[PDB]
Amino acid sequence: ERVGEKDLRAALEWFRSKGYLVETNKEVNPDLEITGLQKIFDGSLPMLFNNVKDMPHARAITNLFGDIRVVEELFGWENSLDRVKKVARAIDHPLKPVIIGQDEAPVQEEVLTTDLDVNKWLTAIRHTPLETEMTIGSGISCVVGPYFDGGSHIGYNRMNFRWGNVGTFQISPGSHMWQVMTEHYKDDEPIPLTMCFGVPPSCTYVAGAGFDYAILPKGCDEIGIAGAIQGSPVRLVKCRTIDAYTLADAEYVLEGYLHPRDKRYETAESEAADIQGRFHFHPEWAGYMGKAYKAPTFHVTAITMRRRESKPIIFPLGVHTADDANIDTSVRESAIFALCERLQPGIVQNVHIPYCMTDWGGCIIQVKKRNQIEEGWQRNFLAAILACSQGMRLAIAVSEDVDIYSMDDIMWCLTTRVNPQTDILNPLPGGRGQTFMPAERMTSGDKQWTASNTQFEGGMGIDATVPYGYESDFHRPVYGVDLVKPENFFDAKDIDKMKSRMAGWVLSLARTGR
Amino acid sequence: ERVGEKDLRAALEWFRSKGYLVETNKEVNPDLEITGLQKIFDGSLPMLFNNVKDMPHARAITNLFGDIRVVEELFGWENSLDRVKKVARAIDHPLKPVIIGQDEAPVQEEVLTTDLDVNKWLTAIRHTPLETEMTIGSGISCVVGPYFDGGSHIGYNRMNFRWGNVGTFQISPGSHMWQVMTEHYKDDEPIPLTMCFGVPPSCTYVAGAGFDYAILPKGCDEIGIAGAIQGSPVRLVKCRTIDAYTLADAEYVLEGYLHPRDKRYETAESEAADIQGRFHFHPEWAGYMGKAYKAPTFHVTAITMRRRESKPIIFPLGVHTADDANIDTSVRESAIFALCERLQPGIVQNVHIPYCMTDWGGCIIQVKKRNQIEEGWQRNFLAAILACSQGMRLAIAVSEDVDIYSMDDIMWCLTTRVNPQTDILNPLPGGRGQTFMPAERMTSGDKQWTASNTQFEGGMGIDATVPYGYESDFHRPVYGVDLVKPENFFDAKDIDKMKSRMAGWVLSLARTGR
Ligand SMILES: CC(C)(COP(=O)(O)OP(=O)(O)OC[C@H]1O[C@@H](n2cnc3c(N)ncnc32)[C@H](O)[C@@H]1OP(=O)(O)O)[C@@H](O)C(=O)NCCC(=O)NCCSC(=O)c1ccccc1
Ligand SMILES: CC(C)(COP(=O)(O)OP(=O)(O)OC[C@H]1O[C@@H](n2cnc3c(N)ncnc32)[C@H](O)[C@@H]1OP(=O)(O)O)[C@@H](O)C(=O)NCCC(=O)NCCSC(=O)c1ccccc1
Ligand SMILES: [Ca+2]
Ligand SMILES: [Ca+2]
Ligand SMILES: [Fe+3]
Ligand SMILES: [Fe+3]
Ligand SMILES: [Fe+3]
Ligand SMILES: [Fe+3]
Ligand SMILES: [K+]
Ligand SMILES: [K+]
Repeated sequence: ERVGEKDLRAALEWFRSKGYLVETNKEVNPDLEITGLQKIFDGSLPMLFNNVKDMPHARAITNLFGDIRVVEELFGWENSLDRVKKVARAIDHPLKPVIIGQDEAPVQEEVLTTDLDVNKWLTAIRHTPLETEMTIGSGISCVVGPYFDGGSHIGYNRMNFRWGNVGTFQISPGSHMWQVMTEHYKDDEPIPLTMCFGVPPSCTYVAGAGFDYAILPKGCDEIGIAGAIQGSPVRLVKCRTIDAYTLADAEYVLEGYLHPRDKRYETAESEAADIQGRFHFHPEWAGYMGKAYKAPTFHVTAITMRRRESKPIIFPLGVHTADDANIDTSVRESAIFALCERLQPGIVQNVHIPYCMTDWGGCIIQVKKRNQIEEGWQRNFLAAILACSQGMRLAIAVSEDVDIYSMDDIMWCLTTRVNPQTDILNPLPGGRGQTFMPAERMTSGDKQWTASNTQFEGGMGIDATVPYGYESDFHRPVYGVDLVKPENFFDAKDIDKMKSRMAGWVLSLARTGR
Repeated sequence: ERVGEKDLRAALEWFRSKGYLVETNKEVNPDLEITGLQKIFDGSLPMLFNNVKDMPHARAITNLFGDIRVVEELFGWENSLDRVKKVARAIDHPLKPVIIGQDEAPVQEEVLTTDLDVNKWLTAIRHTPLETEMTIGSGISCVVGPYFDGGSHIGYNRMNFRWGNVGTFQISPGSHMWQVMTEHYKDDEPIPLTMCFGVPPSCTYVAGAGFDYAILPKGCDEIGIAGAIQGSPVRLVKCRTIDAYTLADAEYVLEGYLHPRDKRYETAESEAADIQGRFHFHPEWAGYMGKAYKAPTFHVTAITMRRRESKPIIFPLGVHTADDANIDTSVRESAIFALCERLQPGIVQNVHIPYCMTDWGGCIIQVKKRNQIEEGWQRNFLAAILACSQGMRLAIAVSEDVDIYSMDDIMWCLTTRVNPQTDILNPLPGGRGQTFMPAERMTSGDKQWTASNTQFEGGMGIDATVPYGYESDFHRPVYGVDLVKPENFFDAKDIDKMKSRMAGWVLSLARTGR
């Protein structure tokens, strides 16, 4: 039980071989140093901390998915478009996970069944100095089998263990865990599930997915999609205590039960005066400071991990980082692409969810109309995307002469290609939204800022595409950037001196010439 | 007549002293090489071409205003906010221009009164290979005195001299030249004006202004604003033939008359079949390929210039460059700031028109609400900006915790802070727009794409501001980027290796920590 063929340690070895690994040996605080160093180097190389404060048996990795280029190099993709198409193909073709014995799983070298103090072994962090609680935000849930209709689910859930071996368990309403909890709410037996830590990067990648249930409904095989992404099946193992399955190649696994009707407060102040949605609880995906709520409790029965002499790795990450944004929006991009290809194939060329929009709030699709009969399909695509995403606030459709990765080019399409009377779609006013957007706090009024009181404004679908047959009038003004060579006119020093000053939309426009 | 104290040559000497000047000696074509080399190095250092093809007496400068940092260093401003405030102050305090004699003006060393072939002396360029005509797009008009109500006007006008000494003269409807032409349309005497070339950079800066006539109405002193910007009065000189005044420190001056009722076609193909708004005429400010129209004719009576042995400099520039964008939108930014400060002072903090939006299509203002009584002033500001700009299509108001120079941060505010039911303003449907936007071609139908047939959709004012009293719920999630020092944990090599991979919104977020 010491090999994990494709896991976090092999990924660290590949990162060290490629030269992408930044590793230090100095003792780092989980309090306001890991997330601070992650935000200082946001969207960059992975950082490995060998020594963690008050965690003598644990290492810590961060910014693992921060640069999307090294992630695409890890999984063998050339660019983001190839990544989107390959992960859509992997969604439609899962690899069924294999079950190995309880003696070759590396996560079951040490099995703690007593003295269950989760905060002693797992590294809880604080993100900002405005917080009061150190929370565990590193684990993915793992529901395999009868509670997920014979499929499998992996996904992140934040936990605050402020009762020793009992901690809160934050569930987004509408998610797979919400659907499992809603089905088994009125039950006597609690839901058995495991929280896995230091998982293979494919499992992190698929655990980022969410609110894409027209493509990945309840009963799908998310671990199958992770196995299809890494190109080999993800190994499972039966738990020691509960009746479930874990990722065998993880670094830590918490086994236990979820009690849905046992709801407790996440912080001490919101418990002190009984108010959800007011007190600060570590910044959220929307790009604002989060709020503390009531949440069901996760009753840990066993802590299994690797050997503490091997120093198992945990992956703590801040929420408003490019790390967290890549983790969610990559597989959500390919799911949106899959839905638009299902509705009408051959029209959508590329789907991109930038860091700027949010995890769950926005997307940009790029359509190409081949004839007059395909005119109008972008409005079907925008309405279907906004309806099938639960609280996406802004979907933008652009034409094929646009750089989809530049927000300056998107703003140019918003300025020049949008009729404000006809091209703004508000499809579903009064539907379901995401309560973590404070624009829905503005609709709750003086009631409690919970999901029961918010009112969705309906989303915003912006059709910034060129009408068919008007491609000559909306033609983009390509210059002669390949008809002239600057090496004739200037030397190397003038050329790189002028090239060092360019940044952004000029860098996008100088490649394309438009 | 050989000194111009603040002019283009002194600016070139200062650029060479600062090391910002890139100069070559190889013979460059005005056909598809100058604009190509400008787009290859878009938004960068100035380029000086000593040898121009078929122009043995002329030098050519380009990308002079391409980097806004070297422009702010030239005029003595620290950042863009200081530039906006100082140019607003200079707008409210002009320096009256001085008139010097006809023998100390350096632009009147050589006075050609016969053999007036404008294309022989002035460099006409072609931008894209899709064009057929080589046009002159380097000169600014100069109307001083009785035709501009005792004030002065400077502004660019494109000209195509396809009749020897008679060329077209493109006037935007609504502009100062349009107001002068509209007042003197039914007159027998033509309007006398001069086209000045190679002007001081302050005159280029103020000549970029347009459609800001609540702040700079007809009868204002635009040359006074140029003198206030450079800090010394701009010298004028009486013309040799016509009854007007020119910029004395220019490099070339065309003297002549504008005939408003003598309208001719700009290209040969649109003249060949009598259609405005269809055939390609060198890309425009909207970011599309332009169209050819009918335009009044400029009848050149005299060409005055510097000594041809001194090789006078002309400034040809492509239209969809950061050069052209800085030239217009800088003074238009300060004019929008001045209007918002006039309506209610102390609320607008910063105004920015990025390259991405357009010259005349968009702006971003940044407001700060000090109390509850100032809530709602951003909607007055958006409506006033959209009404007083003639065809601005998209105005966005953001709060003060936003980086106004990052379009990713603006897109984040569009995703998270806009109610699509209440925060989208469409103030003036059916007003006046700009015909060069093809979104107004979509409203002309099968009539002619002219300004007489377009129908404005009304503009789009987006209130992406935080409501007052909800700053705690919309609080931005500042991390500890100054509580931890990366020099402790890593060496220099790991630090700059990680810093070299960051670009864009991560660069904006890693300074601020949010
Ligand atoms: C939505 C709840 C849970 C509603 O609680 P409250 O309003 O306080 O109301 P109650 O709790 O009292 O229950 C009401 C009554 O209805 C019943 N009933 C309830 N549920 C069920 C059910 N499932 N099934 C069946 N029935 C159910 C039940 O009978 C109950 O009555 P009892 O209990 O029997 O007396 C609220 O706590 C909340 O706002 N949570 C936060 C929402 C959120 O957005 N989390 C996002 C995290 S993602 C983010 O971290 C992230 C994302 C990406 C990257 C990074 C980060
Ligand atoms: C707007 C016009 C000029 C209208 O012409 P048409 O539709 O063909 O119609 P007509 O010409 O036949 O005249 C109609 C009748 O009305 C009368 N009348 C007319 N005018 C006046 C008057 N002023 N005053 C009084 N009356 C006037 C007159 O009586 C006339 O009848 P007649 O003539 O007596 O029989 C059109 O040619 C056009 O679309 N131009 C392009 C517009 C444009 O946007 N240019 C933008 C350039 S900026 C860009 O380059 C840039 C910006 C930043 C950076 C970089 C680059
Ligand atoms: Ca993404
Ligand atoms: Ca600008
Ligand atoms: Fe799931
Ligand atoms: Fe459109
Ligand atoms: Fe003017
Ligand atoms: Fe708002
Ligand atoms: K998931
Ligand atoms: K002007």
